[PDB]
Amino acid sequence: ASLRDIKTRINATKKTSQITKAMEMVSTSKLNRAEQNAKSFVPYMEKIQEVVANVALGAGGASHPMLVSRPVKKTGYLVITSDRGLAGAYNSNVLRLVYQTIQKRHASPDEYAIIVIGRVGLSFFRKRNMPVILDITRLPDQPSFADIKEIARKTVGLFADGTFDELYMYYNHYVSAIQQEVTERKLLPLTDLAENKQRTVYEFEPSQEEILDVLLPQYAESLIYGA
Amino acid sequence: ALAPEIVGEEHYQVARKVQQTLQRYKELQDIIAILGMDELSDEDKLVVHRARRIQFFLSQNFHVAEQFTGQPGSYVPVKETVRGFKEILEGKYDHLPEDAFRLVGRIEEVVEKAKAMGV
Amino acid sequence: ALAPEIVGEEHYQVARKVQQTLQRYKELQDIIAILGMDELSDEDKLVVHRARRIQFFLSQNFHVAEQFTGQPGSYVPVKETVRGFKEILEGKYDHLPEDAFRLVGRIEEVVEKAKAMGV
Amino acid sequence: ALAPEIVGEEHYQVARKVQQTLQRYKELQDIIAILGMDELSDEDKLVVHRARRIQFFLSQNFHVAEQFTGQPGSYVPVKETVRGFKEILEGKYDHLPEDAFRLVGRIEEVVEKAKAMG
Amino acid sequence: IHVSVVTPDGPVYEDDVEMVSVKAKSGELGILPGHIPLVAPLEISAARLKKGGKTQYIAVSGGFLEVRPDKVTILAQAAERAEDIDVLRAKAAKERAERRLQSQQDDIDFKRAELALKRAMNRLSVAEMK
Amino acid sequence: VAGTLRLDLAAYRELEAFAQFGSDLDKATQAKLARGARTVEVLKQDLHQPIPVEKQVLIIYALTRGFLDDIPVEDVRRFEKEFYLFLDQNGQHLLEHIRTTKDLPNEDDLNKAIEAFKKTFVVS
Amino acid sequence: VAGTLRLDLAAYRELEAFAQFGSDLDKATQAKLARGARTVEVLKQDLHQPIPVEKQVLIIYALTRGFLDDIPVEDVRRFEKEFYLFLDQNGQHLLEHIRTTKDLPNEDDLNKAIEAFKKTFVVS
Ligand SMILES: Nc1ncnc2c1ncn2[C@@H]1O[C@H](COP(=O)(O)OP(=O)(O)OP(=O)(O)O)[C@@H](O)[C@H]1O
Repeated sequence: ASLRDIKTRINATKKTSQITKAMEMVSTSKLNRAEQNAKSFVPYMEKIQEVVANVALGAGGASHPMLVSRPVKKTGYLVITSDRGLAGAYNSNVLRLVYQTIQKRHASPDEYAIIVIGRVGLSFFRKRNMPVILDITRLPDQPSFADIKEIARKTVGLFADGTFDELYMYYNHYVSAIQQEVTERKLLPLTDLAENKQRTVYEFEPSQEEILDVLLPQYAESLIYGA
Repeated sequence: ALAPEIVGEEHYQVARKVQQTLQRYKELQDIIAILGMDELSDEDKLVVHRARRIQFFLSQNFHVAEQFTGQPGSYVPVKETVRGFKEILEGKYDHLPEDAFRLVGRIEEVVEKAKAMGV
Repeated sequence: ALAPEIVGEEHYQVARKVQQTLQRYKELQDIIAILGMDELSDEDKLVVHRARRIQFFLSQNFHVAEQFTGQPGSYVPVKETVRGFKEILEGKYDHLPEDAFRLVGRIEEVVEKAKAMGV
Repeated sequence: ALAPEIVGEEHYQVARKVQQTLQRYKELQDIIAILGMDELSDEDKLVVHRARRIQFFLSQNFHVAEQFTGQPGSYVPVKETVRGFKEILEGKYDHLPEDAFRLVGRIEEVVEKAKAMG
Repeated sequence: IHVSVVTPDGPVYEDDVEMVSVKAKSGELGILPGHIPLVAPLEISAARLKKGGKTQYIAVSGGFLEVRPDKVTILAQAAERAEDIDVLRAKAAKERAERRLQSQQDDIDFKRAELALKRAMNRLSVAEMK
Repeated sequence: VAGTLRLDLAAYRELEAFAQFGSDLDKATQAKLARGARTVEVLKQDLHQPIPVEKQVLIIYALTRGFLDDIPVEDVRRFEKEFYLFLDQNGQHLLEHIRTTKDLPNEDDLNKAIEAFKKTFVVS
Repeated sequence: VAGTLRLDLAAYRELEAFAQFGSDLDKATQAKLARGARTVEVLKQDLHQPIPVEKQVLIIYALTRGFLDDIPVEDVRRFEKEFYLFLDQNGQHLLEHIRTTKDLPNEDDLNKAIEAFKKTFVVS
């Protein structure tokens, strides 16, 4: 009974298996390329860390909106999701963590704003009609700095203008090929910046205030790119 | 005998809702077997989340089976089981682990077993 | 009788193209059901979108079927059929709604039905 | 017949280890095809290097195949086969070329062909 | 002294040269081969390098310069060597940023349009100066 | 009123089976899905509750002419109950005309009665 | 000639699933896939048009030696027909040699003849 049914079912399952195998191989190759890009990026972040810590540390730190804690009335959240499904809990973990953090910290929509990277996050947030500010979708599978420079700079400018007082960012961290874990990081202000390898003697050729003015947005943009 | 005027309106409605959820869960099985939970819509996630618990709560520990497992077993009334299933359907126990619903009766035993497990 | 020397080279080409597009559509019906429409390539999305139009346009309103359809019925010549199918294959009517191609007759009726639907 | 009650504990251990190494090499085929021979850990490279030697040493030149190749062919005793496979497993001949392990019957013919090659 | 340029997309390298000539808001700026360490931001300009006999000139944008008696670095958002002028695309970029200035709140706003024009003109002109 | 209902319902079943495989849905597909869900809700019926054809035609007309497009899918049963109760008092001449001539009444009266019932109808 | 044809056709059959992406190595997803599509086109045939064995060998030789790698896939079936008539005008010594000795001609002679035809062929 249902012999034709079973045969058709078997054929469909075989074709599905082949398609999924091909997708797995493609994913492996693209993961290797992504690791290569991260390895390329690392030294720039290292040097930026060194310069930022050396300049900020000491009596010359003084005060700056991106450097010192403003009074907190609002909070910005930057969430990074994918554009294509079939990735497992990669989006669910981030979205659930962000939802629970928002529900614990705030009660009114005016207390927070959301910046979403990814097509998945848009639908999740607008299903509940949560606040949304700006978005970018359909990035290349191997993004470059030019693809997100504008959005990172716009977010930094929004922080500078006082649109919101503190900025948080959530993303999945690639600990290993089997496990990926979500993390929360604080971008602005640059609180709890640890010490450098050694205190510097860099003479502030322009005013160190102008040094900070130039340096801080680039630091935030680099952090966004690394995440 | 499963008629509204023979068992009562509340009993009839509870039974129909349970059967509907179980039917939907049975429909989802083929997709679950391949893509897992990760591709289901938000509503179907809740449907599975509740169907698992309802299915487990349908089990019971018999008096006769005491010679097989050593558990004393229990006897539950119709009103008690209807109230328990209505509470489960309303979503009052979505925070409990599914293993707490297994092989017990009277729903208070579900709560006690979850507490013993450490919830 | 489906030979180039009997029906015409253009007729044969249109028939073969329709058959191969429908065959290609038939193969995707299994993987689509559990991998979604998005995971297909851009060209395969196009062939699916055009094959739906072909399949829905292959239907016709019969004079006899007035009882079952509520419509008078239509009669269409081979030249109109082949020209319309060639246009659908070439994509001149990809914008029209999917539901507008069924039980129509000519592509003039297709576009009139789409216009009456508000497109 | 592949049980310690018949062939002996040494034979059984050698056979089991050879099969395990071959299965590991079979598993590594996908990653080898994707990322190439590189992008491999130490154990991956070592197991591939030993498994290729084992797989080639499984080959043998038959007396009948003389009509095809001209080689006389050989009758390899089971004792010699087991000893040679154990020696290859231990890694003694890790430096010999791959093609030296092909179609040469007993173990000493492998080193003889390697010496003839260089 | 050794000069290196680092870009987030990838480092762009150069060997040891005698002197480095750079422009900055500080004004007339020029490093020493054994200079005391300091920091100095850079605008959209070109960094002039001079090895013994042969000299090289590299474009830069969003630069942050650090110096040390051993190493000299340019934390560059974008840096292109002398041979990598890409004059024709930069020529289009000059026009591409030209209308954006004259367009009120264009698709890419003034916060890049202002910077694009000064970037495009340098990429068009300041290179190939060897 | 209902010559095309079976074909439309079969098409809706096929469309629900297909479009379940994707969230990016078109406006026409959304409208068809809503109409199909409402029709399926309408067709439900209890046990030993016969309904005269003069009321079946009215409810199916109200469904197919778009007067049910805004009621939530969970309220259609109560909507139909209230509609029958309201027809038992107002619009009795509509039932008389349908029963006598076996044809639809003037379409203006249908619209007026349906709107009058909808104004007093309240969403739960 | 036919020995290599079996390999390429099998590999294309083996790697059919990857035809959608085209996002991997040139060999893995471009070289084999492009060659396999060419092979399927050549093996096509019409009704009641038997081909002499001498002409079959040459056209398979052209594919297996990489002389069709620049022609678009849609243009392969037309390339075959014109190649046969070209042989009747300039490859008579080539066709005769295969007939008389049942062996492939000198590769240098046939390479120029194949290459010469590609010059007169116009891409569709
Ligand atoms: N003509 C060019 N000259 C130099 N670098 C270029 C050129 N075109 C692209 N690039 C490089 O491409 C990357 C992205 O360019 P960037 O973000 O600086 O903006 P842009 O090229 O001015 O943009 P637009 O596309 O608006 O012209 C940088 O690494 C930059 O060096």
